[PDB]
Amino acid sequence: QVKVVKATGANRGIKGRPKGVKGRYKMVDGRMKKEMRALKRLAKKKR
Amino acid sequence: KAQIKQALKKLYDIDTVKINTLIRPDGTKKAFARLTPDVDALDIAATKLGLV
Amino acid sequence: GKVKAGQLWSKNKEELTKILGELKTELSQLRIQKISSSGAKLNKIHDLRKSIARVLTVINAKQRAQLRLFYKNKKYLPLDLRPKLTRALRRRLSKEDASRVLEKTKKRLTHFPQRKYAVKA
Amino acid sequence: SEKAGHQTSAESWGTGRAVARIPRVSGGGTHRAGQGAFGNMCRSGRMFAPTK
Amino acid sequence: MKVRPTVSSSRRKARKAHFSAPSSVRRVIMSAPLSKELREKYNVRSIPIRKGDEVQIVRGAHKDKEGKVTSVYRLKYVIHVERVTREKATGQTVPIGIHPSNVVITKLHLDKDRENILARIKAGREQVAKAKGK
Amino acid sequence: PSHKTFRIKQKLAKAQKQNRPIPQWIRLRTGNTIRYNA
Amino acid sequence: KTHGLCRRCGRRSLHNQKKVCASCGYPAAKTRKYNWSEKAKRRKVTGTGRMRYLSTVPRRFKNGFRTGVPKGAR
Amino acid sequence: RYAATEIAPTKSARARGSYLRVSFKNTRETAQAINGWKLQRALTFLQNVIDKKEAVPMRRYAGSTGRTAQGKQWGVSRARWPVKSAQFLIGLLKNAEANADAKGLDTGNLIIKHIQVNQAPKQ
RNA sequence: AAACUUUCAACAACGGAUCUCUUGGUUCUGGCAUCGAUGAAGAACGCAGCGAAAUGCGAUAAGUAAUGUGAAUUGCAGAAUUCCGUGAAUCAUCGAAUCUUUGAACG
RNA sequence: UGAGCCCGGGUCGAACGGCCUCUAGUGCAGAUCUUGGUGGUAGUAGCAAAUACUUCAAUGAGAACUUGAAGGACCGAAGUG
RNA sequence: GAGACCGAUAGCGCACAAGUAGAGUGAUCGAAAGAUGAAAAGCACUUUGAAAAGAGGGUUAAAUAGCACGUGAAAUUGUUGA
Ligand SMILES: [Zn+2]
Repeated sequence: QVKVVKATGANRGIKGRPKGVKGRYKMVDGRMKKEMRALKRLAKKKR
Repeated sequence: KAQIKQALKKLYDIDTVKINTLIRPDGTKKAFARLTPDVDALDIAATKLGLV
Repeated sequence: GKVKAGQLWSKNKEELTKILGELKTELSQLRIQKISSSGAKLNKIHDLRKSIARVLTVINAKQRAQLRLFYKNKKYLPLDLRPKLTRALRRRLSKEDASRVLEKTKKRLTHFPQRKYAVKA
Repeated sequence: SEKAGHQTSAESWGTGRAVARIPRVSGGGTHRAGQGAFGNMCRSGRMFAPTK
Repeated sequence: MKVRPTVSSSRRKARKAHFSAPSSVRRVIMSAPLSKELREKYNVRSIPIRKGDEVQIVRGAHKDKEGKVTSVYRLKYVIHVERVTREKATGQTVPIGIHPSNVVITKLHLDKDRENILARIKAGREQVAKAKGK
Repeated sequence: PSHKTFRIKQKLAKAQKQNRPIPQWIRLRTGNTIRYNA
Repeated sequence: KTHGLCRRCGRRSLHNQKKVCASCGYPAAKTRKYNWSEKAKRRKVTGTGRMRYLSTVPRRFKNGFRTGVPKGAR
Repeated sequence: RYAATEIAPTKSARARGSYLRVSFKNTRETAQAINGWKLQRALTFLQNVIDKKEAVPMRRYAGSTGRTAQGKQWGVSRARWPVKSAQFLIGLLKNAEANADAKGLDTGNLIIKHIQVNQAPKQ
């Protein structure tokens, strides 16, 4: 559904839309992986 | 054109048969004043206009 | 080339217009001649330009002085000759209108004014 | 000044871009555009605990 | 110290007013002391400097050079005195600027206007000398 | 285009006047900090 | 182009369809200003211009808005 | 103020140049090829670089640079022909040769005791 | 052995930190009340001997009158000022004027 | 012990320090920190299509891409007018 | 008129021809940029070079103050020495 675009290469430091023409996009980082792991652990330890 | 014709006659005693005008790109007007055949432009320019 | 304002105040209207005509005629002939040999003639241009301004400011000032004498005892003056002040101060009530009091107030101040007194210690 | 450091229009670019989550000046024709603002760590920003 | 509230002892306000002064105020600032002979003659200590004055330089590298003032350059707060000059590279003689506080006036250019200036200063000195005395 | 008004013509006259560089004698004035036209 | 030269504020912000200036509102008698933008207010407040008349009022207040001519003047 | 201050200017001849629009890396290797050389041999070498007869050995700034047989004189394999750097170094050498002529030194015994290429502000 | 890579020193580069300065800002306090149809605030175009901008001014246009001071302005050129004078000045004060096109804008 | 303190040598040119108290916008390696500057990568990747250029002379410090003349190509009136 | 304030990345965005330059159709957004010297005395003259510039010579107390101008750190670079 959504297209995951990396913040690497020609996509580092872009304020807006990258060159991937899609209706919905999500940009991801290394620093998200720390946060997503923390959010997953908090969900696993509270469910 | 009428004001240039009167000013040349009243001040410098210069008769004109035709006056042409353009506005230069600087925003200033340039007037071409052709004289009557009786007078000479070289005589008037040397006498009054101070031009060789 | 420079006229003196002290000389111009003594002269009358016909002499002032003749001098103004002379300066304009002198400037116009020398403006067609300033196209070449721009030297001390340029100082003559600047002096003549200031001289015309001096004759114009004394022609206008004497005319305004005569009009003020004409309108000395007239109810309405031209708007140029009226004092300027501010817009608020021209719509402010006059000194005689602001100081006007009712005659019942004037009678009370006539017979019972504020007195001068002292209290011992 | 109570308005010192707050006279700018800045928004965070986002959380997915490989840049720090600090508000940045919008625009695009200036040196100031894209620069961090509204922080005690930032040049031309707002210092911590403004003096009252 | 200062007493009156209209006076200011601010350093920046004093420096702003000095370097942004009009030429009329700059004339009073560029004043020079009178010589001992002239001081006992007019009972006047100092006067604003003048184009025709004759001065002697008592401070700087051109000490004891005596000459006539030639220019009062009020823009750079300097006076030009005759023959106190330096040479450029091209062998052209250019004048050296001396502050009026470093010179002493040894002769005055006297007109009717200066004579009122000496008179008005002299009147106040003997006014207080009589006030201090009797 | 080829068709203009005089007021538009005078505005374009002023536009090139700002693009003119500064004169050399301004740089030689005492207390001058101007270097070039901007 | 959707905007032309306004005649009151001099900006190229006069709509060619609505004929209303987006910066000042020229056909309106009042000049457009809003309190949610202090930046826009300081860009057009008094002091941003030349002050032909308002710079001469304080000197005339100091001497009491006096008329006439000093005595003995030529 | 030159870098080599141990050499007195009275017995020496010097010439410098600033903000020269030549590649810094090519000029560094060209100045290293002629360091400590005689004046007339260096001028002949630099002209041969222009005419592609002798080559300048590239030692530090020689990444992915081609090989040639003219580097065998220098004991290397990567050697190039910096024509633009050779033109600038000729004019500076002719300038210092003129400075020695004016001062009265002998041009036949002049060696390049010091030569340095420094980085200029970037355009 | 040289070259290359690395370490230290010296000098020279790149760069603009530190130090010192400040006609600026920030905050507090005190005296006073003063925009405009007699055309405001703002916008434009012109004006200097040699000026683009900032500044000043408005075809009397880097300004006129009047008053005061009392001999300059200055980057250059040129006059000045007879200097024992209605009197220099990019001077100050300021009670008289001039005041282009618009803009509440008003054939 | 240590955070640090003090002196010698060079540079530089206008203000600075010890001691006891008072006061604070007071001590940094990190924050994908802010601003500014600088590297390796690296003299590396690369500097396209529109077929095509050549000879003599002139100018100039310097001429493949500046000019004149002469050869060879092209737009082909729905033009590269 | 003042300050137990800040001292050019600080203090107002603006110590400077700053709401300027620039960006956007527009509402609007909006910088960077201070310091030679006491005095320009800001290199006469000679020489090389097409020129830019360089070397002599000169100004200054100081050219280790050349309007790429006070002091001139580190990153990074060059030459020489080990
Ligand atoms: Zn408008």
